[PDB]
Amino acid sequence: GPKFPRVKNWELGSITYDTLCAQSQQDGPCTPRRCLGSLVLPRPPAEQLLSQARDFINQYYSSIKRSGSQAHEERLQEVEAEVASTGTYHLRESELVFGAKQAWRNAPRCVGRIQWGKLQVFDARDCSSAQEMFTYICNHIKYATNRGNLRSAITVFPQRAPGRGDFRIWNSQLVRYAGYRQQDGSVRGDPANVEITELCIQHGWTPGNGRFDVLPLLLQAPDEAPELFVLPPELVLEVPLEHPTLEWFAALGLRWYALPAVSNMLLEIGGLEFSAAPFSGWYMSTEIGTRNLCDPHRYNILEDVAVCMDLDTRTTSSLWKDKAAVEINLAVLHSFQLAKVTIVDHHAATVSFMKHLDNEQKARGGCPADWAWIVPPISGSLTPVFHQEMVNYILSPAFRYQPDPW
Amino acid sequence: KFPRVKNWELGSITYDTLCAQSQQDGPCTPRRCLGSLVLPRKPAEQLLSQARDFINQYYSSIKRSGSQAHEERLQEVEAEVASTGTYHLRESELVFGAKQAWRNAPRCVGRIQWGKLQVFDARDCSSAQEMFTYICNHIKYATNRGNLRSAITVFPQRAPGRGDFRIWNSQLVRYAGYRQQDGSVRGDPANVEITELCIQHGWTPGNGRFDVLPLLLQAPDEAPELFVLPPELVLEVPLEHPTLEWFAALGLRWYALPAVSNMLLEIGGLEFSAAPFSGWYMSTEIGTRNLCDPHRYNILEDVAVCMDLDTRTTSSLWKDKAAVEINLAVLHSFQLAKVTIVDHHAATVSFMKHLDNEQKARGGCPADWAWIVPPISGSLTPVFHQEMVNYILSPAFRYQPDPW
Ligand code: HEM
Ligand code: HEM
Ligand SMILES: N#Cc1ccc(CCNCc2ccc3ccc(N)nc3c2)cc1
Ligand SMILES: N#Cc1ccc(CCNCc2ccc3ccc(N)nc3c2)cc1
Ligand SMILES: C[C@H](O)[C@H](O)[C@H]1CNc2nc(N)[nH]c(=O)c2N1
Ligand SMILES: C[C@H](O)[C@H](O)[C@H]1CNc2nc(N)[nH]c(=O)c2N1
Ligand SMILES: [Zn+2]
Repeated sequence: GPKFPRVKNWELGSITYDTLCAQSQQDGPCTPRRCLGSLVLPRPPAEQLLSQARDFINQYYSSIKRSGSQAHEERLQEVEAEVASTGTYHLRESELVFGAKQAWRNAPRCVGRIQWGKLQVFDARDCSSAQEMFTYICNHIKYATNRGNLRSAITVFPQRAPGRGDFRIWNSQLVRYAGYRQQDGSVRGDPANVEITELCIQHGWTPGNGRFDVLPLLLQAPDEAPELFVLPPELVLEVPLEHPTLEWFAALGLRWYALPAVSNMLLEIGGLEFSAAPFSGWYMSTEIGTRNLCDPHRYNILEDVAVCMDLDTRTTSSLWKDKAAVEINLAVLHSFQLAKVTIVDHHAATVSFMKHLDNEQKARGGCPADWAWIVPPISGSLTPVFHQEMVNYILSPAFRYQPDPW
Repeated sequence: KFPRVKNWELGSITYDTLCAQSQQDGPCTPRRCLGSLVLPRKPAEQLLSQARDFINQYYSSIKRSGSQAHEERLQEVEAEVASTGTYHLRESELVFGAKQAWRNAPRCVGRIQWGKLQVFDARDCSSAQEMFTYICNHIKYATNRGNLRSAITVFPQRAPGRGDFRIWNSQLVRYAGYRQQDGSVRGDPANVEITELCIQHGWTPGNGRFDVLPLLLQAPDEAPELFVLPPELVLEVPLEHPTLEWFAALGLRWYALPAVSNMLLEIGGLEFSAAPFSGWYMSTEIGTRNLCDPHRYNILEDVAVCMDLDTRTTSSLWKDKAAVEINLAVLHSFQLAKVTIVDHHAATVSFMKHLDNEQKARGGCPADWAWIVPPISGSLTPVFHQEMVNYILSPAFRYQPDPW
């Protein structure tokens, strides 16, 4: 009937339609000929900018119920005149707040979006040095960590400016363990971070040799080389991993940090580009227990734990991988709880995201969602989102990926 | 144009150029991706074009392209469509087509096996009774006392203005789902509609959780007929856990033969509306989906209580623990009963190998990531970390409306 994507939940039998997708301005990677949905990273003119700026201003006035108003039309003339003279324009404070929240809300790969309204936005568009970026970041970490009672936050630094260098945080997260390529070809620490480790070295960091060494920050102010800042340890809250009944698990000496703070994503709002705008939430347990600790190309501790558990690792059909993986996820949850550090398991998360989808069905007529990223990397069909069809598309405001500064 | 496909565990990159041979639209557009939808939303030069292409494929497959036999076959097909609006396949072509359809199936994790498929031509079938006989033979062959073998039986093609040969059942072996009026369901809830159709067509129902249904076979433009499968034809495996002696007491069992019977087989424009095929199970299908899915037998909590776990909360991963033991139970049981089965680790490991064979052979391989990654332990398998391109090649298995 409706000229919109019919969406089905196969557990409950319920149908919805997505009308929100009709608001999408940007093409994704798919075509009638092939679906490229499983690719991680698939491949201004004042006219262009203005149309984006206008669209965002309309989104904004809509959210405060003043679409059509004198303040709405005036704001548009203001933005247009601003672009007409400077090539760019600037956002008001509450516009930046609404956009930051809307970029999160629009993020198709994020299962934590039920929280999208509770996002603390720190304005740091006054920042003029790399030392200043460090203070803001430290403040963010302090506020967001909150002694283990975690709080979603983002800190926004100056936007891209015509003929001027970006503000860039070089690291992909604010907190990252070092990756040390060994002489025997192997890697000590986190293999994910070999390149950022070597970059920190080339820039004069005296490197450690642990499995869990916190990297310094490489902060870059416009038209200047990156400077190096070492985070004070007490600011970086960590959780030692023990298991609730496997007494030896604590002896493995594994740990993870409390705060997931992504720092290399571009925040786009109304055609304005914020190249440095780190944000943080809290972890879902499988991020640590499954991806970071058990990916072959990460810590890859699955065999280790499996041996300690005395499993038959010579054969797939023992499900020793599945067994070990559970106990690692359980230990992540148990330790974070014990340490009173905010964390959510993948059942509780996906349940909360089903409620999110229902909220947005009413609120906006749909929700852009990446099924491959929303389903957890363990126990997939045991969570309710596995049985939920999803429609994926790009809305703006948006968190976008951006090429590495070097 | 050509997609860059990356494996994120190994850093390896391929380029799918096989996709450029796709003549059929998928659900996606540049504006929104609809990859997660389970089903699709909804002259004679057309048929002749698909007909030539397939013939072209066939004669290339046997390295005999441009030959006299190739040229003659094209004229035969062309002459037959011109005169009758349709044509027929030679058995050898059919064998080829059916294999290519399996090979092209983007959702199938078991395609390493594609070239090894026993094809039964049943296009000379003319009644429900004959359909039944062909089905019994397929089951006997394919089951092979537990050493499962992959077979397809192909019934007569659809014809303009005539009913289709159909098997109403989705699989040749389904368990009855009896709707107890108190909301609940006894048996497999996935099979409520089909179980009702059977009773209204005169089947005497049971009152059990694992009651094998009869088949409803329909010869064209006739009411479907009811056929009970001889109990000895339906091989089944009682489930017991290797260390939890209390598991067998749950009275759990599953059948050995996964035979899908409601998909349409399309080869060279011709359509085969009844072409049940079968292989062997991947353990997670039974252990995770069929037994643990909420809208199926839904045994997770039950098992979890007998393991004395904390149902009170999610953070205890009781669901994940119970599921792992259920999957273990299934693998153990089947291996103990000497019935063919593949775990999700072995299966995805062979699929990787398959993608590689395919990359060398055709320059790509259509794969549905959401369907290739198993329902548990996703990232613990190599296919999770592999990018995939999805598209529609022909010959192809398709979905089709239920014939009622
Ligand atoms: C509040 C608790 C949160 C939870 C539990 C959560 C959970 C997750 C998880 C598990 C992922 C998958 C990422 C991966 O596997 O690499 C994700 C993705 C994402 N999250 Fe959230 N998130 C939270 C908060 C936030 C916040 C505050 C923001 C920004 C304002 C945000 C923005 C995003 C974006 C843009 C992605 C896409 C990842 C990418 O494309 O690289 N999330 N989230
Ligand atoms: C030999 C062992 C085989 C294994 C282990 C296997 C495995 C699987 C699995 C696990 C699925 C996912 C199904 C689901 O979860 O609903 C699937 C799908 C599929 N398989 Fe295979 N398969 C095998 C043989 C075959 C054969 C012989 C054929 C046909 C000739 C075939 C054709 C298909 C098709 C068309 C799908 C798509 C399912 C759908 O969308 O309904 N497979 N396979
Ligand atoms: N190249 C590359 C490449 C590598 C990893 C990713 C995924 C990184 N996502 C990390 C991420 C981002 C935001 C998050 C928000 C909350 C949370 N708990 N985890 C979060 C995790 C994408 C591209
Ligand atoms: N409507 C609907 C609808 C519901 C479920 C499915 C999935 C059916 N696929 C089952 C299936 C198909 C082929 C298989 C081949 C081998 C195997 N071991 N299992 C197999 C299982 C499709 C459409
Ligand atoms: C190849 C595949 O697209 C890739 O590994 C994806 C799959 N799903 C994911 N899902 C989440 N949440 N995070 C990820 O990094 C990925 N990676
Ligand atoms: C909506 C979602 O795509 C749907 O549940 C899919 C996901 N992946 C699947 N994968 C397999 N193998 N079988 C399935 O039925 C499904 N279901
Ligand atoms: Zn797509």
